[PDB]
Amino acid sequence: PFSNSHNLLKMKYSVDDEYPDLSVHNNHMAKVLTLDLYKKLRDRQTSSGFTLDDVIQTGVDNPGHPFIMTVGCVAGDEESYEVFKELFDPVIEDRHGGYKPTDEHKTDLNADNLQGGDDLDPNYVLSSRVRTGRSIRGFCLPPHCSRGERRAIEKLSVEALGSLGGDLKGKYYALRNMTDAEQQQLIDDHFLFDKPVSPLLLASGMARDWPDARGIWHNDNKTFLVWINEEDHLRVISMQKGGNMKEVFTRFCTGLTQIETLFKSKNYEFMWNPHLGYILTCPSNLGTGLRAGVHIKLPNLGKHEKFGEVLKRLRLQKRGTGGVDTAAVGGVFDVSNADRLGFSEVELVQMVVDGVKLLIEMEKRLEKGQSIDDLMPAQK
Amino acid sequence: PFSNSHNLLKMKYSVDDEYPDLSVHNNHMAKVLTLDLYKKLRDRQTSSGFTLDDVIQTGVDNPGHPFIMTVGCVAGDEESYEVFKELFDPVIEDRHGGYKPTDEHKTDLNADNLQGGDDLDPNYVLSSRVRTGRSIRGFCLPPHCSRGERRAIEKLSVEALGSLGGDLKGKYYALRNMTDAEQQQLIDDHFLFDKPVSPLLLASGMARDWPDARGIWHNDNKTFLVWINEEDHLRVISMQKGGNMKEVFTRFCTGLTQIETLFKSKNYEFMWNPHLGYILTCPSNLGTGLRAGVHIKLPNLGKHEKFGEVLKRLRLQKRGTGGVDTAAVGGVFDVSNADRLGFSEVELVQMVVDGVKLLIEMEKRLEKGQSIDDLMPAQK
Repeated sequence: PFSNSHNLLKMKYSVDDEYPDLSVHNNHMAKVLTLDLYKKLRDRQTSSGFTLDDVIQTGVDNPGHPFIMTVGCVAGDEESYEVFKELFDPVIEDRHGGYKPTDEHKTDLNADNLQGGDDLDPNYVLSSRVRTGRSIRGFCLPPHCSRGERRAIEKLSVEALGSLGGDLKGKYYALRNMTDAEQQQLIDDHFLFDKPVSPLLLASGMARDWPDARGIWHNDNKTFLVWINEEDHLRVISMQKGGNMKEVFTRFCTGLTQIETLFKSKNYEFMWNPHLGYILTCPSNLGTGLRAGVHIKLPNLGKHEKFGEVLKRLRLQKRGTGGVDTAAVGGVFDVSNADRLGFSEVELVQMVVDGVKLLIEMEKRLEKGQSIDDLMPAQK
Repeated sequence: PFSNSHNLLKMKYSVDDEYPDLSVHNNHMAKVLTLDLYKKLRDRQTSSGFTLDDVIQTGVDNPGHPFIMTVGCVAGDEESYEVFKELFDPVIEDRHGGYKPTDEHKTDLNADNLQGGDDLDPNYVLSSRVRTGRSIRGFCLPPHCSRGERRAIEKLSVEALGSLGGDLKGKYYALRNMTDAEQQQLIDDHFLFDKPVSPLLLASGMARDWPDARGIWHNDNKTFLVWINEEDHLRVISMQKGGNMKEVFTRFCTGLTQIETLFKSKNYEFMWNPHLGYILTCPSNLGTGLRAGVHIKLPNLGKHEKFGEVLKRLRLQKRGTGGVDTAAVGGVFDVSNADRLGFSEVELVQMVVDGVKLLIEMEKRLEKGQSIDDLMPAQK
């Protein structure tokens, strides 16, 4: 990243002179990078000038921990995954549960294929959401994109979003000219994003020129949200209070379809291929880039010795909730699908719907002091 | 290859597509950059690939505060100051009090030319120090330097330093394998440096690969210190408890002279020219790159209405450092010269010696309830 991407004097130094010191590192890149791989790939560049050193810098700078391995590398453009496939393919295989170079990724954004999920118990599920990321083909990704590229992405995106109507009619809020009131309102809405503070992001060069060409779009109904030029070109989020995951996913799918159609009318499309699905900056987000989740009240499961194992069997994961600061919130979890690549969007939301229903059944048993042993699911 | 393909991508965008949005910025770079200048210069690159976008990136990312001015640009190699002179010359002129493109900077590292300064009252001066930075010619500067360059600098520096003897015999401590006890003791001495946290530095890319090829060298007396590969290739520091600034500067001068001679024996030299003096990453540090200062107890003068004006007249600056349990926050200041370029090293240390002597005289008056108006210095 930064100027060093194109420090021409690297050519006079050897593989041994330039190879990073990854001796205290615990990230996927560092697990894969070898002296021979560095030798083979250090003289290659994508058409936009992205290099191996650019790919790996964040994992050089951020050793990571063993508790939850970080990827340690980024793509700078679409070509990155091809030009540096000898590094990315094993990283992807390790990060995505054995996903091999020969495997196929199926996309499925036909919400009609989702079964049920219109009725997650709202006594437990406070809110439902489905998010993903997209990249616009022909532009570099945020670690590498120029101010010019970023501005072009914002202009195309704003124009497409300004063409949505009906339930998806909305408004754009550029970060650069945001008023205080507007900022506080987006904060109230849980729609604002800030300059990144993660050293994993910052080390990749993605936060350059902040806040130039960054913005927030949302529909008037505040159920469809788009972030422009943050971690990826687009982040798209559908949400609703309550338990109707089916309606949230239906909106998600028709909004992405409508947006894509509008881009296509201007000769733009998303980065996608049948191996990696949708292309994004971080290898962890490939395939679907989809996180479908619920904010759910599970105070008894939360304390249960088997909760982590149940989530794993269901291919789900948890985090706490977070929007703005205030005070502790007892037994409420953000539960979402764990997988991203090698499962379609429909399959992922199906796993959340089916899994959350079982979690609620278990929570109800625990409320009564009943065992949940018989409800332990088989591994999915 | 090793080409600067991304700059060619940017040249396919228009000048105004790529021109940074500096409408809220308070830094020297932003005061000078114009669309026309950007047009003329944006197609250039140094022999290491460094571009105008590379020079200005930190100043785009850090608009600064409307009060204190930041420089907002960096050099990436020696050539940067010439290849982008149309940007750096006006920045330098504004930052350094009218220093013109035609002016000459004189170096003077003959400690015998300092008059007095051997006994600043140690009842007041707790410690005295003289610091500078140096770059080694033939290597890129920290924003840009590759791992290989950085390692080469480390190696050549350690070799030179290992040849110092007598009062300057010392030892090198690389950050990557500093034992905890070692680092606690370097903490104990105020000798350690950490990964930078300044957004001005981080936005320039200088913190890449931390802590690879960074380290500290110091003699056994804990009076001569060299930091390697931090903000500049070398930062050289001479320090003593007490007020014998003359001793401190004498050691500083012969240390620099001895290190330079040893580098020359291996056909390396410091980056220098007769207009900018010693070349360093930040334009604020050119000429001498020198900061001579004392940690001094001035409880009375600290709280006087005129303190600020006295320091200004003396061309000094303060910062509020703290003492052990006896001094602590307690009227203790770090007082140093404000000038860097167009003044020699001897001339700067002389201003510190003479100005601290007068400050102590004023404090002694104030301790007795006496007036200090007749001690007000004329403007230097």
